[PDB]
Amino acid sequence: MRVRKRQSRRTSTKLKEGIKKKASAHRKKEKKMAKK
Amino acid sequence: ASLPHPKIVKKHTKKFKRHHSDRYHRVAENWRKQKGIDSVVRRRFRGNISQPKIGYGSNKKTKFLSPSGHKTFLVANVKDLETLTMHTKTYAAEIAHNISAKNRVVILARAKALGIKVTNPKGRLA
Amino acid sequence: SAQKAPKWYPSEDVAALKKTRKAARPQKLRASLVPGTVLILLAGRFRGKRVVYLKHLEDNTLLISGPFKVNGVPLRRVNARYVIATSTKVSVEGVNVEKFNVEYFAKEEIKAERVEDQKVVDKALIAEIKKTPLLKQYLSASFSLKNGDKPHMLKF
Amino acid sequence: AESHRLYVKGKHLSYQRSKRVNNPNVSLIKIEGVATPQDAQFYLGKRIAYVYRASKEVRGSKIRVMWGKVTRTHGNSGVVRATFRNNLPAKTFGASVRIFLYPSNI
Amino acid sequence: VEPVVVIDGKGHLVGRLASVVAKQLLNGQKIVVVRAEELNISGEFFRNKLKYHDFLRKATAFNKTRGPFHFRAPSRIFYKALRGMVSHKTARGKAALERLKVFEGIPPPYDKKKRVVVPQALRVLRLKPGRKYTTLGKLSTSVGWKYEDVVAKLEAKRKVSSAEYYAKKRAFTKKVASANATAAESDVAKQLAALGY
RNA sequence: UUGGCGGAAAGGCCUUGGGUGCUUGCUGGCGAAUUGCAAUGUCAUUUUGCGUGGGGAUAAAUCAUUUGUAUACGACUUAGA
RNA sequence: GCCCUGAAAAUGGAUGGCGCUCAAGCGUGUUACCUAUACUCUACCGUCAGGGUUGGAUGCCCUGACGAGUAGGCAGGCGUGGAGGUCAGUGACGAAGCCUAGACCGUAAGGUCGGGUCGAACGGCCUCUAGUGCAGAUCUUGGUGGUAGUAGCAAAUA
RNA sequence: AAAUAUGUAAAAUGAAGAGCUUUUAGUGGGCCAUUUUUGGUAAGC
RNA sequence: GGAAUACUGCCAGCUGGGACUGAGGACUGCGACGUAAGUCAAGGAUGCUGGCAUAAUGGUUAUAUGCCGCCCGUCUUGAAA
Repeated sequence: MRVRKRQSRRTSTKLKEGIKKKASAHRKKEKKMAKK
Repeated sequence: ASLPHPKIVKKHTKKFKRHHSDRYHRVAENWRKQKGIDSVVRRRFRGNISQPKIGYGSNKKTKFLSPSGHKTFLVANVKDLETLTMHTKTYAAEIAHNISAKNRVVILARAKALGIKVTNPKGRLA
Repeated sequence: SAQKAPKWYPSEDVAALKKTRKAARPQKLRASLVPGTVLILLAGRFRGKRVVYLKHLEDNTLLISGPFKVNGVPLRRVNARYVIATSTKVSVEGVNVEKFNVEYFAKEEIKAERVEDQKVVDKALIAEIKKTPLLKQYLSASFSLKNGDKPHMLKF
Repeated sequence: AESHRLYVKGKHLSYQRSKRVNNPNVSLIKIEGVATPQDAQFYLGKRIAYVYRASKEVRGSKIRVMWGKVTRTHGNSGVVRATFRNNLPAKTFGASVRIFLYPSNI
Repeated sequence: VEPVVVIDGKGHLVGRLASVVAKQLLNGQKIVVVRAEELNISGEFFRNKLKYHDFLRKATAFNKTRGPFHFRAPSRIFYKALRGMVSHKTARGKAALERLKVFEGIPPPYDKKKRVVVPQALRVLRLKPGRKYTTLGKLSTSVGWKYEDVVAKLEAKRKVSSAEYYAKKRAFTKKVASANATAAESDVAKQLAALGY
């Protein structure tokens, strides 16, 4: 019954904003490759 | 018995004390504006001291009035006192701090004769 | 001089007030206040007493009586906003309360005029009260709120 | 009788507030037996007293009163807003207040 | 409306009861919770035990006597759930927590007082049938509480005495009901029934 | 006052007998006013003192000295009418 | 569609916490409710603007709208040393200064009064003039704290 | 041929200040994002 | 075949409770009701009544409680450290 560590669901601001930037870049590349 | 006046409202009775005057003895309470570009007091962040401004200015009808409804006029002698002879509903006399006791008694008698209110009739009274 | 005289002084002419458009029209009581109604006093030295409402005075007060012999509340005036008007009523046809007014209650021991007027009014009030059962006991009793009583839902 | 009460019991809950700023000029009052704003409408304008005790006797009494009135309803559960002549102290959160039946419209 | 409210904690969901108690205490009501060993938690016993073991592993590394104190008793588990819902580091929160008592079983003097329930926290009224749930006594004993048997024996003794009291009360109630049934035909009975009593 | 019962934190529950009051179960007779048209309009219970009359019981600990199963100092542990 | 797997280490910890399971989760619909220096209405302060004013005009009256701010710009004020004029100003029956759990005026710079202490000078107004206003400069000079009755006064045999 | 998206010239809506000539101060970096576009990477770009 | 009701909208329809405000200060205006006299809710609050007259209201101060509030200045870079 050695319960192991559990991953935190508390989201960090750095990760949240990085994910926002990743999504924006993903959409822009989707548009460009759909054009190509 | 002064002229009738509206009830006197003070918008800010608390003294405007300088920032950190409580913290440092070398900083007096006399109001000074903070001039640093990063001053949170200057930038008006929440929870800091209030600062003097014209909006706090008092109503022009009840400005300078005592609760009795008179403006204070400093008198040094009977000639100064007699200037208020006609304006006894608007002005009350305050005897100057440096008048002697024997001149204060004369001034008080003259003011009582003229029906002039005196703001400090108890100074230097035996 | 300690202070230089001002070159201008405010005038001492006490100007008169303007003509005011505020007439004093007679008070309109709520519907539940009709003479003969039993009403519960909500404040004063007689708070909780159940008295009888006689007539509406000129200073907008209400003339009430216990009657004094039933519960010890004399001929008095009360404010209408400090009572609860109950649904029980008694006829006041045989009661003559046209001699009671603000000058009657002017204050400026206990006066014999008030004693005798109390007796006279109590006579007819008692005669009318003795018609319906338990009403005298009701007037003798005092009112209070019990545990669980909800005044917004109680019918008075 | 054993009851002489001519008032309704209430509790002083808190000041009017947002999540992070309170307004001490308004008190929220929970009146016993009142569970909806419609019922709370009965008590609007009624006088309310906070009655407390002090060691020092003042003008022939050790009992002191803070007076106020019920102004409007608050929320969906019968809480009311009240205003007192002097704002109620904050230590009285959870203390008892008296809501009188006057000025009466019944 | 009572000066003290005694809640029988049996068959209540821990968090909903804790929320109710916290609001009542903050609003100024004295509360005594009895039978904390009979409180319920929704979810499987293994799941709630896992959550407690996570709590158990949390501790201050350089000095364990400083870290979170893991209380094992059911009354203390409930108290923890309540203190989490009070602002306990303020004077107002401390005064609120001073208005609460929590017990295992029903000791004196509360064993002869009326016990109430909190319907918005009752398992039978809240949980959907078929949902697994956990009992606080079993959870506490599995994590290290050592008085489950003593409390059970004392509660059995209390139930025996309470059953005797209820038998006597039932007899007296029957006698009084008969005495009132013989008076249903009187004039006062008719008048009271006309008035609704 | 009789007789029980309760140890979970019992400190409370029940019962016996006599005395003493009240009783709104029913009918009567006197009082209330002037707090002046509201003002908590003062009725609860914690503690601490002082005065009376009703009783009760007549110690220790510490320092200082002393031991070393103890000991940086404290502390600890022994002994001494 | 929801659910499980779809890899992740190393002090004890995080949907913010408690906790929540016909939710206090997810999708959706309908209402009610809470509260910003925002919006509406009112009072008051100031700025600006537009009307009127031959009977303090640097004013007075009426009306309307506005009010964030670094550099910078413009204006109105507060305080200090000394100079010309004036108040035939204050004063040993107490000037100045200092202290004050006391009082009042001003949005403020500041001003005024009472009480105490004290002992010889000092102010209001109109003007002139400048060595004229401090929290900082590892600022200058002087004074004084905490550290602290702490470190230490254990070579030289006694 | 409805207009995504800019110019010229003349109806809508709004506006009490506009044009010219002399003058004076401070200023002389950029970071983040949307949109379009050209060139790219395993992917970022 | 005949209605009713719902829903949405309109009323220069009626009526009850609550809260905040009372700026201005002779008259002048626009109206309303009246044969008129005049009255009115029509260019901003008046009437009646009570208690107290002092620490009662209020000020100041010390604290307590609820919420809020990071230590100032300089200097750098968008910016922060």
